[PDB]
Amino acid sequence: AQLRQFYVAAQGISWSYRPEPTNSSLNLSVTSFKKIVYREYEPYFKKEKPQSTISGLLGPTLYAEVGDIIKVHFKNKADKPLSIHPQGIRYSKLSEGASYLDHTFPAEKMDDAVAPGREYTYEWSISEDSGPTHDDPPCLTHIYYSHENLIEDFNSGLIGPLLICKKGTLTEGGTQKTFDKQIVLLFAVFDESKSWSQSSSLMYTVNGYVNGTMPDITVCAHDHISWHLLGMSSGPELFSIHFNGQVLEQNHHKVSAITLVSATSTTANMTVGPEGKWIISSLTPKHLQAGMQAYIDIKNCPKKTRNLKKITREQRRHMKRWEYFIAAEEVIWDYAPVIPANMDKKYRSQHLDNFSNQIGKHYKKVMYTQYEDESFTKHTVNPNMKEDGILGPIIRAQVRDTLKIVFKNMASRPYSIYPHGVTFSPYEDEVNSSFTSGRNNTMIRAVQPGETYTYKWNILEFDEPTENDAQCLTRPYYSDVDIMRDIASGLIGLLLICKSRSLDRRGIQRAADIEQQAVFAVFDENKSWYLEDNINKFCENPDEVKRDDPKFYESNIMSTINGYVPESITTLGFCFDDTVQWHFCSVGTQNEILTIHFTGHSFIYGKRHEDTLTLFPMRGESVTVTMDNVGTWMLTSMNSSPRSKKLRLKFRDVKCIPDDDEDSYEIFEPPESTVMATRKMHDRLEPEDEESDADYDYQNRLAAALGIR
Amino acid sequence: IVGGQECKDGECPWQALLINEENEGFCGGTILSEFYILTAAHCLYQAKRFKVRVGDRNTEQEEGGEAVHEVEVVIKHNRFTKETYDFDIAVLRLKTPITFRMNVAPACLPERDWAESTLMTQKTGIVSGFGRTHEKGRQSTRLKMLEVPYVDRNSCKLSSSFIITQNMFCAGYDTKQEDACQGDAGGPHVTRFKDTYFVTGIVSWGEGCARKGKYGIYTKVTAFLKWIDRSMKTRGLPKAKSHAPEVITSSPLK
Amino acid sequence: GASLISDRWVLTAAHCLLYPPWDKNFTENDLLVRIGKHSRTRYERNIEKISMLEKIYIHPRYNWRENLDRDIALMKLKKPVAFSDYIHPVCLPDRETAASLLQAGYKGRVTGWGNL
Repeated sequence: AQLRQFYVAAQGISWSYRPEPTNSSLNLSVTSFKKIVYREYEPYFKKEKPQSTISGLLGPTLYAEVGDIIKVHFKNKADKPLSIHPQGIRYSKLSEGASYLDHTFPAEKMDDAVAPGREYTYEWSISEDSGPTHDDPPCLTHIYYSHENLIEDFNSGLIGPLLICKKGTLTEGGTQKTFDKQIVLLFAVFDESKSWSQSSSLMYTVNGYVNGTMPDITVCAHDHISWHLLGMSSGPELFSIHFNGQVLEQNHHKVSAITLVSATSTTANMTVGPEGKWIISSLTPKHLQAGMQAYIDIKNCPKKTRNLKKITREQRRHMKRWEYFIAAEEVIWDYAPVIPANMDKKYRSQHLDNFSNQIGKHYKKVMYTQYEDESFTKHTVNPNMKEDGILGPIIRAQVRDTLKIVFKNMASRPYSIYPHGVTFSPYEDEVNSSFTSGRNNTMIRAVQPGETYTYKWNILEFDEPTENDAQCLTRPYYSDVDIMRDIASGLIGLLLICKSRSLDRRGIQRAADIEQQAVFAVFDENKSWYLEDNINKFCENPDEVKRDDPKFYESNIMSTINGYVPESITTLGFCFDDTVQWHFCSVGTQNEILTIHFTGHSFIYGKRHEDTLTLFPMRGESVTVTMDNVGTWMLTSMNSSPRSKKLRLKFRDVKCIPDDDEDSYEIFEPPESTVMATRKMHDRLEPEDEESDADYDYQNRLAAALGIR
Repeated sequence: IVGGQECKDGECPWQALLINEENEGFCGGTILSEFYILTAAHCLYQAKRFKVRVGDRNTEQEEGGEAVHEVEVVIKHNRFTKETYDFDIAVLRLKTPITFRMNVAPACLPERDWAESTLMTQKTGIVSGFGRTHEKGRQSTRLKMLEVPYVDRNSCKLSSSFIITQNMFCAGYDTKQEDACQGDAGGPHVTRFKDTYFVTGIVSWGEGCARKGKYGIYTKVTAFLKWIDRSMKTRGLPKAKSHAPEVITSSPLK
Repeated sequence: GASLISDRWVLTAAHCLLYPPWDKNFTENDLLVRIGKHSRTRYERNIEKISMLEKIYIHPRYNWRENLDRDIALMKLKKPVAFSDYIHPVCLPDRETAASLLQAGYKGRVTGWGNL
């Protein structure tokens, strides 16, 4: 029943696409266009609000609670009668802000006839059914706009955020009680070419900021912050945003990425950690010709101290001398597998060797592997683990996992390593950070070919996810020196940020099994850094150059899986009692969502049983799937032609009768057979079999939780 | 709601009470034929002696000449975990044969084929037992047999801290009321399939029995066919007609 | 019940020896003590030996008339007994080992039959 009255007035402001407070670059300004944006005013519309620096072209951020009234007052000052169309429920057609053929009374258009210079108060409210009061965040944002012309009521700056939070733990302004900050985000594409002033200026301006000139979000530590995931684009455009280092908690779930469309009503909150300079990686492959970068400036203001314990609470440590050895070698790896099965003649007899006199056999494709000792020449085996190929192998993290990535480059370009959303030490980098301070807190990831560097950091209990989600979260890692070119060169893998199921030094995955992933990255040779090892240097036909032709272009545009461009060597034929965790990923040069249809097969996610799923780039999607089926079918997609006609899968799933291990070949055992000695599922130990952990000979301290109490 | 109703004095034979020579019981058994009684292995191992009496609906009282089924010796099991619980099935080697009476009704032998058709259809079940798995403060003098539903396998490994294999699964209500350690240990969780009766569960204690309203632990004898077959044909024909039929066998149940 | 810290000074409770309202005060003869026993009807000699007390001591802050504030007695044993399987001594902790062990709570072994 609270009165949340606001005074918004739209006007045309010649706002530059770059924050230039100094009049030195105004004579040669590369941006000088008008923008009709929303601007808040005082009662009776006297003086203009100063507005935050983050809200360049964004209007006033409206805030409200449940069961309250919102007598918002608007005064248009542009040129055409605009309106305000929120996302409430109590507002009627007389005050809805939508001008269309309603087939009702003509007097219902009084909310849209707001002439430029006429005041009009909208009598709106909200019902009680707009409050979650559960596992959702205490706020439910909304987007209000003008229903006149969406092509103009957005590119000019006619966008504003509306907040309908929960009455109780919220203050006056949109900030919670236990949280001391309110971070509002906005990522838009102001297409100036399609608006009111038809001027050729197709530029990707995030809130009117180009080349990463967006004002940096800054907040000191020892406090709590709250986010607001908002930002509508011109239409079907998305934004692959990510919060490096600092992990948020969207929908009370510890996540670090969010990529939807049309500004989805979602807010989040988290708790800051140590001081530093983190990154807001706005890595949008389809939106990079203009510029969109941001970072995090975490200082240190000593105000309150939490009970955050560093190590686990007197039961879990597992201090082991296990450092992951990674050497950026240039072993001979090609798009086609070693001796292909389905005969990939398009790459075997054209680019794999000296056939057709194109590239050759000796390549420089660098792959991130994992050795077993300090040799930097052979891993667990001489080749690879087959099940991953050029993709990264199996890496698991736990408390004191000693993630000491002994990286020693030896190719022709300085590389590094960076796991997705991991907090490190002020001494070692392992993250594309610009934090260059003193020698004590310096961090440089530049590892020249020949020099070795170890990124030492102790992953502990403050680096684990929640409890309701899956065990090990999928976080694909990639090089931090380069952004888009190293991914095409085969420098990408996957990391398992698991929960608190640390049993021994390796962490026994309780109620789990093996892992089956699925990657589909479409890249090009021109995107990779080793473009010189194709047609110019590593070449044997200087008279005929395979360029400027569609034949050589599509020969590089390929979708790979486990380092195998045609088809993989393994099948998805599981059996019963397979509590595995399926992972999916599909990075590349795209930005929207990617889907895949499953015929005759389904999965389990969200306490239900869906058929198909939809993954997201940047981050990694994980789901615990139990593969129980008898027969064989296809897993094709429904798109155009280069991604729907050859993206099938041939496998046979059979379980006769339990896990099918009495007359076939599979790495499982029901057992259900003659057991006269020792077989599978025979956990008979002399001291004690199992229970929860192995802190002592019997574990005498009784406090096994799943995080900070 | 169907609560803890007692067993009927008609169609409730599967209750071979395993007691001692004195006035002190321990667990129970399962009636199927005249040469083998399915029960838990901890009934005898790490316990006391063994005294069986079939058709005994009451321990303190007696319904006449009906409870008689003495046992000579007994052995153990190969897959029986002494610390935890896994394939906890033991056979009681009786000494005197007993015919088929009213309170002693036989049952057909199970098979591996009734493993994919009995767990997906009959999502319930009954737990026959005098009440010796949770012998704390609910020792009822009457033979009680409540009804418990079946839950998905993905909710049985977390019911207890011990990781449960395929042999044992859920067989109780949700986390609401007391639905575990029901009846005597080795109690038959027979599920009326279709025109026949096949036992498919043995109640045993894991870490004891306390505040276990989550789920229950009950075995699956459909996979136990290779053990009941190796201990019935390799022993040979009954020499002295159920002596031992036949207790003279190795400890890992042959 | 009682306890034992070594082989001379024996400590026990104070609510079972001194009770003015009950009008029964023992001297240094009617206070026996038995160490090592697993039953009550049985009686051997090769595994245990009956002890005997002769010294008694009261407690300074014996304000049991409020809410029983520190009611622990302490006697003295003069029989030079030994230590075997049925007789096991026990030391005592100090302060240089539990300066911050507040988040614990290790229980003991309080044996006994149906006497309380």
